[PDB]
Amino acid sequence: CDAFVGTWKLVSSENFDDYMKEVGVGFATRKVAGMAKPNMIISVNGDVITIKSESTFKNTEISFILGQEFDEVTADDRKVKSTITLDGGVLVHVQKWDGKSTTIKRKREDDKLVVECVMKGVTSTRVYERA
Repeated sequence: CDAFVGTWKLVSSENFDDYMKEVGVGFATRKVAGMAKPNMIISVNGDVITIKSESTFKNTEISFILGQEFDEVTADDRKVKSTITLDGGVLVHVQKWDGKSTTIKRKREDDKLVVECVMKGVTSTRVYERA
């Protein structure tokens, strides 16, 4: 994951409120979470990948091994079971909770890190650049 490593800052978002609604995030959380302009900090140490999000809303940190399920408490306070794989150069993060599922894909595109969040038919695109 060398081309993902580093510190990234959110520079644009599209359809994130709609994604959050599809996920089931409530009003107040959507409004405060939607304002945030997080940094995402990605590091690797052996087989362990760490993705931290720092924002004025809700700091988060996950550490994981590719293909190995883990517990995650998301920023909106879902308790999910997550599995992250690297498929064709794209980090693919599946979250399962309450019989539901959402997939977050992270990919490098030019000098950007593009984050696509999909819940059913709804996609949000979040673009990060190096901090």
